Parts: sequence; structure tokens; C-alpha cells
Amino acid sequence: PDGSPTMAEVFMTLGGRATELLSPRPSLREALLRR
Amino acid sequence: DGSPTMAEVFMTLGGRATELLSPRPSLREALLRR
Amino acid sequence: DGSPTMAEVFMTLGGPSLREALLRR
Amino acid sequence: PDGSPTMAEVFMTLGGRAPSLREALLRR
Amino acid sequence: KPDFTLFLQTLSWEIDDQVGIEVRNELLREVGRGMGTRIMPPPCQTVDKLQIELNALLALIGWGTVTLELLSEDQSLRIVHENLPQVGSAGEPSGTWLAPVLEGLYGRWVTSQAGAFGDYVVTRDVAVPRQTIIMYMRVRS
Amino acid sequence: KPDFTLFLQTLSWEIDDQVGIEVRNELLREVGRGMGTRIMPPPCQTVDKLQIELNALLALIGWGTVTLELLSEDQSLRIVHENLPQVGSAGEPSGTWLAPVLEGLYGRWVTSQAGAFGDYVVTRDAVPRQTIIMYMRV
Amino acid sequence: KPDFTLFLQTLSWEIDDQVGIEVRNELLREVGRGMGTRIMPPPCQTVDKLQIELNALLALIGWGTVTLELLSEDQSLRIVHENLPQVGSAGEPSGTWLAPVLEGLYGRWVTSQAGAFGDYVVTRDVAVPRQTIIMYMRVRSSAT
Amino acid sequence: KPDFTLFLQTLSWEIDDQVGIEVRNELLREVGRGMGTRIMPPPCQTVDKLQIELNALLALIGWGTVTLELLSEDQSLRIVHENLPQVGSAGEPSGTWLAPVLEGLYGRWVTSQAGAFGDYVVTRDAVPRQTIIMYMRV
Amino acid sequence: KPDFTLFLQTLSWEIDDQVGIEVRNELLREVGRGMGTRIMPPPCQTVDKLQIELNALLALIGWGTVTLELLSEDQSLRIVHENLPQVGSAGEPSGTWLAPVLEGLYGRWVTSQAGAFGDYVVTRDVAVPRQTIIMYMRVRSSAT
Amino acid sequence: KPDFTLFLQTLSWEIDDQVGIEVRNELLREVGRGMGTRIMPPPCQTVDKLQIELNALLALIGWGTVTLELLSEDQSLRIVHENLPQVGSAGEPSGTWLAPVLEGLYGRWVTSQAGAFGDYVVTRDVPRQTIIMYMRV
Amino acid sequence: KPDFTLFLQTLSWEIDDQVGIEVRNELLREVGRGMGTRIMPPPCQTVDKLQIELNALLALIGWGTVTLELLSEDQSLRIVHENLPQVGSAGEPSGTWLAPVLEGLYGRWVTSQAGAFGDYVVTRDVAVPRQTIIMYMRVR
Amino acid sequence: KPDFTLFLQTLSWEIDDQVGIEVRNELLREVGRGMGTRIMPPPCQTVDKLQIELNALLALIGWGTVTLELLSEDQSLRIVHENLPQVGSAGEPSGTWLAPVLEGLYGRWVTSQAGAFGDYVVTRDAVPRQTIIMYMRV
Repeated sequence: PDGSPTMAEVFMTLGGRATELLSPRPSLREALLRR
Repeated sequence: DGSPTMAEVFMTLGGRATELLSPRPSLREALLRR
Repeated sequence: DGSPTMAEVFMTLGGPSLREALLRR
Repeated sequence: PDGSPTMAEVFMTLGGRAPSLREALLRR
Repeated sequence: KPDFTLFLQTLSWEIDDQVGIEVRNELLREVGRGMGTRIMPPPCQTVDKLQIELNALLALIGWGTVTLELLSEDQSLRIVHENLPQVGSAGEPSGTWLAPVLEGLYGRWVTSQAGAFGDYVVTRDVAVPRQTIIMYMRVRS
Repeated sequence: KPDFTLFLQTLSWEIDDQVGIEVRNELLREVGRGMGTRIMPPPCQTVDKLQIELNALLALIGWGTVTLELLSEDQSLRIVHENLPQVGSAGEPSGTWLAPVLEGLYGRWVTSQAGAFGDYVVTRDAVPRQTIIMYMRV
Repeated sequence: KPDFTLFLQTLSWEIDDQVGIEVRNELLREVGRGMGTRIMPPPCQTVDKLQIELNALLALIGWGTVTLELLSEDQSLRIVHENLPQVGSAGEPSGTWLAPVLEGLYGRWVTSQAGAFGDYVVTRDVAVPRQTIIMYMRVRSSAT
Repeated sequence: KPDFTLFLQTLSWEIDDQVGIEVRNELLREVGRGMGTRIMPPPCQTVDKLQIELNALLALIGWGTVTLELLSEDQSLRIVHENLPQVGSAGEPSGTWLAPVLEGLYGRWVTSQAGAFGDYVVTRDAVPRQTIIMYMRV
Repeated sequence: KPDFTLFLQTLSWEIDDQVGIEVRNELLREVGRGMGTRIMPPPCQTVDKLQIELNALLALIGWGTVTLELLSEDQSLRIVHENLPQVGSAGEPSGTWLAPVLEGLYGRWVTSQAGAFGDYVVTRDVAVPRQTIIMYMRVRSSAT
Repeated sequence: KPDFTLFLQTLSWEIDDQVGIEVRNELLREVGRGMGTRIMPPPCQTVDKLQIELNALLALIGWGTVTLELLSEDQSLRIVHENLPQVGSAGEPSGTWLAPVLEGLYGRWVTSQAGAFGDYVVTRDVPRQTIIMYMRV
Repeated sequence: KPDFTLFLQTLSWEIDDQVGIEVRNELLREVGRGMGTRIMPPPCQTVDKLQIELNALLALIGWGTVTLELLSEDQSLRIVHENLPQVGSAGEPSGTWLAPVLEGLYGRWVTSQAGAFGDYVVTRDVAVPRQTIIMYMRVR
Repeated sequence: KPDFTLFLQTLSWEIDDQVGIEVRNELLREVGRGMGTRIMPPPCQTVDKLQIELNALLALIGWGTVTLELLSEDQSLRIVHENLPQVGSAGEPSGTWLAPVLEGLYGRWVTSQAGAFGDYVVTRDAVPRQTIIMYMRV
């Protein structure tokens, strides 16, 4: 986006539960339409 | 439905709500129009 | 000190009597 | 109270307000 | 589950004996506003949707049914509540002791909707059944 | 059937906020005495029969169960009421707001001239939260 | 009175089939937050009073019982919910499909007692009974 | 017994906010088909027997009543469902949120190869608010 | 230090020319709420302490001074802001273009001291100096 | 003196969130033109004199420095504006939210009929706060 | 404007003389945490935007400049603060008395961003200019 | 020039939260006497000259202005300090948190033995908020 890591990327890299909470997942609309 | 909207109800009841719920354009719509 | 508390302010904004009537009886 | 923590105490503990400066100053 | 009908009958009798009608009505309106604070409808878009949500809330506690109508010429919201719970012969008319509770509850419920601004008053209109309560809401002048 | 649990919660909140504790306690004792004039037990000459009749009345109104015992140290009456209806977090202790109602109700029920305990006086004094202990003393 | 048990079993099955666990959990957490928006406890002074009020709210809908305990050393609020409604053999573990609903519901209910803008999160603690849910409430993030 | 009315109200509002109407309707039709796989009527040869069995199933789950009418013009079947459960003001019309569930349920129930219908298609239509009318055509 | 006085004068002129008064007022109220989000006062216990902290916050950006008073009979919080920054001749009255910003700012700042979810509105009161802004904070949509 | 830095940051965020980028850029270009209608340089027949006058105006408002060069390849005007005021992280690149204003400003400052730089149309193209724009006939 | 430089020098002297180093460090970390709750950045998207907003906040009080850099292999957020205000010769090194405050301040500033969860720790490093403070942010 | 107003506000908040008032006042008096050892007036034999020198020092540090009065009923000095720097709402009254600092500073400044007021002791006593009145008695 701007040549810099995103905040989500930063907190995923730092570790903890965030790397599991910030994992990219579809929204309800996208998940329902995809199936 | 054929029932009035809540905004219409509060405009009809009177007070200052009839002025704050006066339909107005958004910033994007107003900027695009003029 | 000498001024209303913030809880008092928000109770005043949100907010004979029952106590007086019960005392009279 | 009623033998139970207050809500203000609960949120102070959750925030983290639950040696020390007071003890160090008293000792000195 | 406990039955509070006899207790509420005795409480209404004692309150009406000790305090006046106006004090009891004000206390019951305060109780109704508190009850509206406890349980609230979602932010509705039309009168029909708000009526459905209010009826669902009433059926949650079994306090009756409600119909809402907008009177443009009268500039008011007519609220007709049917099957108000009856606790003894107290009230004016007899059996309608919990009517100021309805006044406060409906005032809090409708004023919480988006678009409401200022001071509003819900008054009871005094043919209809005994437990049917008709209220009119309008801006407090 | 209308549900008055939420209404009674809000009413207890408002009454405690407005008038306080002692005035509320006296009002609820008066309400209990008035309830004692609506449903009454038959004249009972023994503690066991009176306990059975009071339990029948409580089952009629669904307000819990009661055990009565006669203490011979002063011929007093100890009343243990279990499963008092809970009308919110109000009261002392919390959840016990209808205890003065029980005080008045048992004062009216127990003290009957045709019975054998018509000269007693109510007094509320590891037990469960809704269990209420009362003492009848001459 | 209509019964929604079979409908909710089928809906849980369908949602788990066409939607992953995380998306379903997020949707149910938002549903719990909306439910807490709809029904509120009064402003309580102590944990015992709040527990009594929340138990009354739960008994209003028959969704079980709750116990609250403030853990000072853990700096959290342990929330033990017993007798969660069961909507079939769905959830982790099976029969606990409505646990994120509890997460959102309790988050809203206890945040209602907090200050104007507090950042708190309710997290499910993953021989506890099957329908008993253990949750911890604490700040979303902090530094030392 | 737990109450799911408030939960279903909030769930309907959230689903309407998140996915819209058509996606929600397809999801509810899938749920109705799954429900039809949960509970099934016996293979009926006449319309009246099928109506009786469908009403028995509806009374078992408490979702209302149904009337089936066999039209002798286009050989289609008119299905009128009364007293559909209401969950808030969601749906079109308001309160008829579980109507696609009825669509799927009746599509599964009526179309039984061992019965006398086999191949049919559900097409949803002074009518009461909770009354749902759908048409069964080949 | 860049000077934004002329830029803000031109921006106010152009915003008034293109969009209406209501749209500009709503945008400025949103900006004021965001500004309040940027800078917070500490949790205060009295009106005097809150006034002192708000005055310190205003002096941090040099946006004037504030006085708070409680009207129990009117059930309001009278807010009198003095020395509002002036950006051109725009606004009603002229020179008071940044008043909805004050409305949003004071609404956010005083709501920060309230409960978890409060419904309050700060409305400008439409002799008094030109740059002095008088507003009242009330609950929204009360009923009796 | 009142400080508008925080206010401008919040206003830029709100405008960018509400109307987008192209609408915001057009509004800021109009604002720059209006600003140029309020402060103007004298008519200059030479790039050096015009540069000096524009720098004097910028120093009057404290909005940075400008360098003007004439490209003989197409007789274009290269404008290098350094030390543009920064209001938050808005804009592309971040911190260059007020860059369109310069397009409105210089487009009115340079294209003076009484001067020797009639016509010319500004087009925006280094340090973060340095803005490069071109004027083409 | 009143000048607090001499008062802060004397306050640092008396605090260091009266309480220990760790007590003072914890007090200053708490002060920085409280400072972070009074001035806050907006919810930023990337590291560069967060750096710009934090620099604007620091310029609002004139406490210096900051640079943020994500270390993926080391799994931390290196924070380099330049031109920390100096109040006397107190601190380790001398003149860095207010260094723990930054540890609180940035600790509140980054954990308030969207995506942060759990416990984090901001630790200062123990060529570099005297007033330049280097801190690393990790998960606790 | 770094701005320490917000830092001082937060520090006063935290110190008042942690240690209280008496301990905080003693610490601030310590800080005031320490400040006195860093800036000192010349030895003055006259109250007017001492007032001029103290005002010069205050202008050097920007901490308001002072007025000294030598009362005749008792050999005591009334010290009126106007425009005390305000750091938040901490202090008693709110806004006056650096008043014990003034107590220590004026105890150190006035009691120079090379002058004439070397045996005085500070005792802090319509008035503006940031105006501090203290008394120095032999």
C-alpha cells in the first residue's frame, strides 16, 4: 500500500494470539456467496 | 410498508425534530451536485 | 469542592413526593 | 460493601491499578 | 414460579391508602421508564416494524398487545394497549392500576428511537374494554 | 399469565432509591400484614398443624416453604422460610427484598386468637440467600 | 409457542457446512452483542448485585446461570456460565454452538457497567460439564 | 426450556445487515431443506392425507397449520400456511422472516418419489401477516 | 510554523459556497468529535476539576477558554466558550464558523465522563461577545 | 495564536473518509484557487523575479519554499515546492494532503495575464514534503 | 509560559535521592501510560502513517521525533526516539531521566491500535546520541 | 522548547493517586527547598529589596509574581504569590499543586542568614485561584 508494513502485519509478526485473530478470513457475505 | 417512517413520525409530532430530520444531501452528494 | 460532582451532573441531566407522603402518614 | 468487590474496583483491577512509592517514601 | 398477583393487589391497596393518586401515578411512571431502560426495542424504521418489536417485547413479559397510529392533523401518536395486567380493583377505572407504568414504558420506548428530539409527553385518554389503555404522545409544549 | 418479575425489580429499585430502607421495610411489613388478611390459615392448636397449613398457603401463592419450631428455653417460635421469591438485587442481603413482607405475613398468620400463638411478635434474625429466619417472641 | 430447537439444529449444521468456524463465531459474537443491546441490566454497585441481575436476565430467557469472580492476580473477571442451551451436535466441543453468543452477550453486559469508552474483551477458556462455559474478561491489550 | 425468540430476532437482524435478502433467502431455503431431511411425512397418495400428515408434523414442531388445495386448471398445488412463527420485524412483509424456510420445508416434504407428486417447484407468493402462500408447480 | 488562517478562510468560503449550512455544520460536528477523540481529559470528579482539565486541553491548542455550569431547574449543562478561533467572516453570526466543531468536541469530552452508553446532545444557543459561544448539554429525547 | 494542526488533521481524515480522493482533490484545488485570488504576486516577466515573489508570498504565509525552472525541451515550467505543511498522515503520499492546494495556488500565481506566463496548466507529478508540479502550454 | 526545567531537575534529584532507580522507573512508566491516555493517535493502517501521527503528537508537546521499524526476524518493533527532553543530569545515562516515560507512552500508543491483543513489553536498549532512546516492543 | 504541562499533569495525578496529600506535600516542600539551593537572591536587609530580588528570580523562572508585607502587630511576613503555575486540577484547592514547592522555595529564599530574615518559618494559609498566601513567623 505505501511501502510499509500494515498494523495487522505488525501485530501478526509480533506473535501472541493476534497472528490467529488477524488471519485473513472471508466475511459472511463472501463466505456464503463462495459456497 | 404503507406505515409512516419513524423520521416522518417525529417530523409530524413537531418540535425541533421537524428541522433536524429535514432531508439534506450528504457531503459527497452535495459536492458532486455543485 | 463547592461544585456538583460529575455523577450529580449526569443524574440531574437524566433525571408532594413519595418519601414526604409516607412520612406524613 | 457487601463482601464483594465493587464495579469500580473490578474495572480498576482490570486496568491494572490493583517496593512501592508510598512504602519507599515512608521508609525514607 | 412465584405468583405476585395477590402481593401486587395488597401493595396497590396499601399505596393508594397511604399516598395519593398523583404520587402513585408519578411513581408508576418512573417504574415504567425504568422498565423501558431494562428492555428496549431495536432502532426501527417504520411504525409497523416498531409495533412488531414492541409487541414482541410485551409478549416477552406477557403484558398485552399494542397498536400505534400516527395522527397528522392531531400531530400525535395514538397508542392503544390491550390486555393490560390487572392487579385488584385499584385504579381509575378499577383494574387499571398499572396504566402509568404503560405511560412511562411507552414514552421511554418511543423516545429512544432515532429521530426523537426534545421533550415528549405521553398522556392517557380518559366503550373500550376495561384493560384497554389509549395513550396519546405529543411534543411537550 | 403476566410476569411481574421485571416490574417488581424496577419497583424495588425505585422505592429503595426514593424513600430508603426503614420506610421501605415498614411499607413492606404493612403489605405483608394486608396479605395476611387475604389468605388465612385455620385455627391451629399445634406447631405441626400450623406449619402444614402455612405450607399449604405458601404453595397456593408459590412463595416457598416454611418450617416452624417451638423453643422451650423461652417458649419462642423460630420460623425458617426457604425459597423466598427474588425480585432483583435489592434488599439486605441482596436478593431479599420481600423479607419484611414475610415478617408481616407471619405476624398476621401465626397470631390468631382462636389458635395457640396469638401473643407473639415478629423479629427477623451459612444459610442460603433466599432462606429467611424469623423469631416469634411473646 | 413455536419450537425453534430443530430449526436451530439445522441452521447450525448449514452454517458450519457453508461457513468456517471463525466466520460463524464472529457472526454469533455480533448476535450476542445485539442481544445484550436489546436486554440490559441496571447499573450495579458490586459483583454480587451484578451477578444477581445477570442471572435474572438469563432466567428471563432461560439461557442458564452465571457466576462472576474477580481474579486480581490474573487481572481478569472469570465468568462461569452453566446450562448453555444446546442446539445439537455443533460447536467445539459438540453442543456448545452458542458460546460466542455468550461471549458477546457478557461483553456487552459487563461493559455497560464500565466507563464511557473501555476496551475489554471476553475470551472463551478453551472436568467441565458439557454445557458449562468458562470465560475471562480483561482489557484487549496492554503494555508494561 | 430455553427461549430462542430474542436470539432469533437478533440473528435475523444481523443476517439482514450482513448478507442482504437474496443470500439470506437462499440460506433459509437450505435450512428448510435440511429440516425436511430431519422430519418427513409418510408417502401419501391423496392431497387430504398429505395435508393431515403435514399438519401433524407442524403440530409436532409447533410451526402452525397448512392447507393444500389441488387446482384442476394448471394441475398446480396451492399451499396456504397459517401462523408462521414470528421473529421480530425482519422479512418482507415484516415478521415473515422464516418464509423461505417454509419454501424449502414444503419443497422437501411434498416432493416424495414414493408419494403421488414426485416433481414439483415451490414458488412463494386481505391476508393475515403470518399467513404464507406458496405454489407447487411442475 | 505554517499559518493556516488564510487557508481556513478560503476553505470556509468554498465550503459555504458549494454545500449548505446544514451539511457544513454536520461535517464540523464530526470533525469536533474526532478532535475530542484525539485529545481526552482525565476522569474528573467535579465540575470545577473538569473545567480546569478542559481549559488545559484548550490551552494546549489555544482554542479559547471554557466555563461549565449546572442548571438543575433546566436539567442542562450550560457551556460558555470564550475566544473561539476566528477564520474569516463565515458562520452565523459572522466569524463563528468553528462552532459546530465546539459542539462535537464538548459533546465527546463531557460524554467521556458519563456512563458506558449515554445519549446526550450539545446544542448551540442561537451583549454576548462575537467569539463567545454558548451551548447547552441535555439528554436526547426525554419523556414525561 | 490558535493552532489548527489537530483540527486540520481531523478535518482531512473526515473529508477523506466521507468523499474519497478525487472529490477531495477537486475541493482542495478550488480552495487553492481561492487562496490565489486573495494573495497575488506582481506581474513578472522573468522566471527569477516570479520565483522571488512566490517565495515572498510563501514566507508571508509560511507554506515552504518554491523553485521555478524553465524547460526548453517543451518550454514547460518545473515547480519544486519544498516544506509543504503537513497535516496528519492523510494524502498520497502520506502527509501530502495539502498538495492539491498548490495546484490551485500556483495555477493562479503563475498564469497572470499581465505577466509573461499566460496560459499554462498545472499538473502534479524526493523528500516527503517536496511537491513537484509542471506547467504546460 | 512558566518554565518547569529547573523544577523538573530538582524533582528528579529529590526522587532519585529518596526512592530507588526501579521505583522511579516504574513511576515514570505509569506517568507515560497516563500521558498516552490523554493524547492519542488515530487508528492507523501502516507503520509509516502511525509514525507520522506519533510525530505529530510529539510535536504537539515538543518531546522529539520517532522512527518505527518492524523486525520480522527478531519479531519486534524497534522504536528510535530522538531529542528526548533533558532535565538535569539524572538518569542512566545522565540526562535520560524521562526515558522510562517513553516506555509507557509508546507502550500505550501502539497497544491502542487495532489488531493488538494480550500483553506487550516495551524495553529500552542499554554511536547513539545521548538524548536518543532506542526501544524494542515485543509480546510479553 | 519541550512542553512539560501534560507530563506534570499526569505526574501529579499519579503521585496523588499513589502516595496521597501529606506525603506529596512533604515531597514538594523538599523539591522547593532544593530549588532554593539552585537559585538564590542576594542578601537583602530590607523587605522591599527582597521583594524586588524575589520577583526577579520568579521572572527568571516564570513562576508568577510575589508581594511581601512586614506586619507590625507580630514580627511576621505575609507572602502573597500571584500567578502560581497550574498543572491540571490536582491540589487543594484544585489547580494549586505546586504550592508546597512555593513553601519550600520561600523558606529557603527568605531565611538567608546574611540578610535580616534568617529565623523565619513558612506556614501556608475572594482570593484568586492561582494566588497563594503564606505566612513566615520567627
